[PDB]
Amino acid sequence: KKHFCDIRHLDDWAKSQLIEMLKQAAALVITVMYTDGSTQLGADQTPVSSVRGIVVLVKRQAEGCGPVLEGFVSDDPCIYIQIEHSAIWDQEQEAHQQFARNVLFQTMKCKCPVICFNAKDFVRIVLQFFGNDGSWKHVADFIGLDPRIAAWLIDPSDATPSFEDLVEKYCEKSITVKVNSTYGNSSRNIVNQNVRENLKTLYRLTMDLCSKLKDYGLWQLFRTLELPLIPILAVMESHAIQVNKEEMEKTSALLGARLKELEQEAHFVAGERFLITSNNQLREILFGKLKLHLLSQRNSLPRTGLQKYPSTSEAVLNALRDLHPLPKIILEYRQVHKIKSTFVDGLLACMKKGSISSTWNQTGTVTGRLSAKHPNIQGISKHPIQITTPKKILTISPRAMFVSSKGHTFLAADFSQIELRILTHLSGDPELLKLFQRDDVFSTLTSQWKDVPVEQVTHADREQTKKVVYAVVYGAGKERLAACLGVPIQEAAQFLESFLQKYKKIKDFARAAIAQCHQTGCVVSIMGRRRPLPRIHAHDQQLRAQAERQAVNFVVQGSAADLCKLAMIHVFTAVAASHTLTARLVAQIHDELLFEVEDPQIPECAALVRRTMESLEQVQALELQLQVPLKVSLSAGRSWGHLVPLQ
DNA sequence: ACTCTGACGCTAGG
DNA sequence: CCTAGCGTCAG
Repeated sequence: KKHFCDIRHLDDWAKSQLIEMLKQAAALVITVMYTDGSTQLGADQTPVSSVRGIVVLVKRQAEGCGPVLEGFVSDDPCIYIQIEHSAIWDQEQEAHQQFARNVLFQTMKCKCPVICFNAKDFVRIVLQFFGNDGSWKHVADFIGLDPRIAAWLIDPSDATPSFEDLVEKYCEKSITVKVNSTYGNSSRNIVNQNVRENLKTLYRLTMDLCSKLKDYGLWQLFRTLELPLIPILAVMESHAIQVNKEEMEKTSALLGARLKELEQEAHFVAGERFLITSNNQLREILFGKLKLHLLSQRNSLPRTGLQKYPSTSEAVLNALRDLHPLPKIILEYRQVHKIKSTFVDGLLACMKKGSISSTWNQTGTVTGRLSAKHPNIQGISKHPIQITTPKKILTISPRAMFVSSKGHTFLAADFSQIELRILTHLSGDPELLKLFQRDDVFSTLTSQWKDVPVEQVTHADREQTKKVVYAVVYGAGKERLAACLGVPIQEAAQFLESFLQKYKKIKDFARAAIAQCHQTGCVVSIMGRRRPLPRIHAHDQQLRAQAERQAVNFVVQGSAADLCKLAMIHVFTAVAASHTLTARLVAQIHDELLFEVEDPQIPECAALVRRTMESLEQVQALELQLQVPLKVSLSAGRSWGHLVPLQ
């Protein structure tokens, strides 16, 4: 009515008054309206249509004086800002765009609370709307209150609740919302009225969720760590990483050829034509037909079976690699198929315009880690794999596909052995704490443990030490460890308990974490992220033990996640305030930050990055203090696959 | 013919 | 331990 305004049609004095209102507002409540018109308020999770505009409820008083008559608007008014392009571009569109950008920037820099249901989407839309006028540094300081993220911090198990869900759950009480109205199942007036009402309700819900966050002790985490990350993710989604289409296209062909060769060999040695991609048929061949479990390697496999017959898993197959020529073939086939199918064919399916951009999910996991999708840049092969060309030696690197846009170079910052250091901090183990006080830590760990001083003793042990380290880090077991490393259950158990009896504190830390869980009913990371595990109270001992394992794992994994997010935020903030530095965060591989930076700026930024990241050891606030320093490894290069170390 | 869905399995990243 | 993504297969 008078509560809904198109800012294009405001008189200019009213435009000025509007800007002043946005400056003096108590709270801003924002949702994105699509062409339906639907909203971020549900229940559709991904809009099949595109963005029409942004609706902003301007609250002149926040629930948690004196009358004002503005006269061009009522109290409290909803303003509408058109994002969508028109059919014809001209000067008037330029003008409209100018005022719109001014308003949206006022939304970005305002001193009041800004509540948006999905904040990253909104920030991204605004970021693309600014275009030329603005850079990513404009939105760096934006803090939206995202109720979804709050509800995620409370109950991490459910990643994607709708708005109507959250209202029912955390809103007290009896509030009904109609979020489903669109043009064509109803009028505008209905859509708009419901938008206003639902925006008010959104404010209510957000405030409730904030207080609950304060109750559960999650507030400082929410504000300090989760919220400042939103514009960072939005910026990463607003930038595309160039990739080679030509190269992939070829390689795909090559890998296809090799795959057929391998399929032919497999059918040859198996003694029949089966489905090379079917694990069931291979399961029947290896075991029902060739009967290899029964043969020399009996009980090498997990049991005579996991059930009747063992699995086709790489452990089982590696146990059989001497018995028959098939397992090796299946393995190489799996490797090549993985690379081609996912790292090339799928990466070709993602790209637009010589480049790809991953979608980031903050509420994605229960450990507090980020997840990346379509394509998952966190799951890209680290080590280049070698194949024998069909028709010389052929080398293939998936990470070599991602190249910087000259003139720019990639700058990668890795947290060295961060899980182990977090574990040291938590356990407070004397020997591990002695270990870090610089040069190739895992080797020195291998020596200190094995009491063998070999300068760089066996690489295989370097791998064994790592494998048992992670066997205990993600806890725990004799069986699973055994599966990782190629040795029998007893040997794995002895390796494990040797390690745990060399460092006593770790067992004590684990026991303490389990004790905490059962007591509270959840477990807590360093910065206060909580992982509820009700099955810790379960009478079933398998469930109980599983909950214990999860409890032990979440402390380490979640703490590492906290530190990575913190580093992300601190570096982003550090760069965002520079006269000079253009370095842009491109992606985060969990413990590795990947930047694209201007070629000349390399020494200046690499300084800033390492300085910023290493100082994360001591920070207030929160009362964060680490028992062990954080070593940061820097590298640079024109391609992601090839990065030459720096300093 | 065609496309979905959901249970199950493997492997890469950490 | 926990992700994304690629497979089969039956309905």
